[PDB]
Amino acid sequence: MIQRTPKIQVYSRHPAENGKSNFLNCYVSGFHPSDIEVDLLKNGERIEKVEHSDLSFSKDWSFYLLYYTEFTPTEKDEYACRVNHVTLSQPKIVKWDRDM
Amino acid sequence: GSHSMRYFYTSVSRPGRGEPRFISVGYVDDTQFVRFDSDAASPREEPRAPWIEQEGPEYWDRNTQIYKAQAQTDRESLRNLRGYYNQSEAGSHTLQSMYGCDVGPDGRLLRGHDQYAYDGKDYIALNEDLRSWTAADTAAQITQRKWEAAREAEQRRAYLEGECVEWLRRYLENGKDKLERADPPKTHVTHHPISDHEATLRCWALGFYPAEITLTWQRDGEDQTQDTELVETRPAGDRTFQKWAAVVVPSGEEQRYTCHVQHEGLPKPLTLRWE
Amino acid sequence: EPRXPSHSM
Ligand code: NA
Repeated sequence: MIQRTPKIQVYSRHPAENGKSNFLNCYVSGFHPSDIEVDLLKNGERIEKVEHSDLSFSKDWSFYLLYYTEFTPTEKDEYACRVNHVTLSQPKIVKWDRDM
Repeated sequence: GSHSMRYFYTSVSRPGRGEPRFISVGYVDDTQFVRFDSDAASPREEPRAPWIEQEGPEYWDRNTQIYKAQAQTDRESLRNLRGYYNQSEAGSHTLQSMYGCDVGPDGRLLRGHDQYAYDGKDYIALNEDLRSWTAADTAAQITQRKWEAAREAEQRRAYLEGECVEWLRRYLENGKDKLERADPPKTHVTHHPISDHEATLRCWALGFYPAEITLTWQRDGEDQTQDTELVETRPAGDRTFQKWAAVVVPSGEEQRYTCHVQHEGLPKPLTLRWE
Repeated sequence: EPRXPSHSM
């Protein structure tokens, strides 16, 4: 059966400025099948109430989802996205870099 | 301008845990405007763009009934396709559907689409003539003979040439500037020293719609194709898109580099630099 | 608006 590994990008909706309300995004795309686990982490701990977009797919039938939460970036706070999928032997963690 | 409407269905079996989950989304161009989820508390078609909210109760009712019926039809299709492929009745499988219409500026049909994938592989597709099918294999030929006898292509053609075109024209009238007028990118260049001898220049495009864009770095007006890191276009979460392109350059040579931005929303292609 | 349901495959 087709299995495609997710691509992951983690980024903010707006350029980050410490103390200013923003959204933290984790975009997972290019995957198959659609069963996937995505968590947003703040200092290593799972963020609650994380929302996601409606399941959609590309012309090649591969799925994509946006996971997001409202957040206020600081100097010290570390953010990441953790993805589990049948194609990954272990969870994939991608750290938020405000310059990417 | 030219426009498209698309509906995307995903059905996922879960034998032993109840009926397959059915999810639908609808798009005009790159804007999602409806959804349906069979696992919702009280499943109904729901708005996902402001300009669709004005459609009356008869609209939402008709569509909700369609999705509920299509979920049951997909459940039957998944049972049939595991039979065609002699697959275990215990395993989870995926049936995806993708259909709609491409129109020109006058709102006339340029092309119709109605096609399917089973476990992520093309299975059957309505041809561009809207009258004939292309089947991927002998399983898909069972479906093709069934659909030929049932005159399925004529049902698809009537929708693609009729309701698809007429409702896309309506959504464009009601969505106005949100759908007809491209939103240009907000652009900037950032600079990140790596060392005393190297630095990253990153060209940002933010807040643009639709998603189609081209970002290129040039050195003395020549494309730096083999040396540019380009991220895939990504959603901001507010219906607009983002992209960036980066090049690593020798310290003190930044002035030789320009970022070129092509987007439908721009009056003309932009040339940016570190400033 | 969506198309009315297909025959099953
Ligand atoms: Na895994």
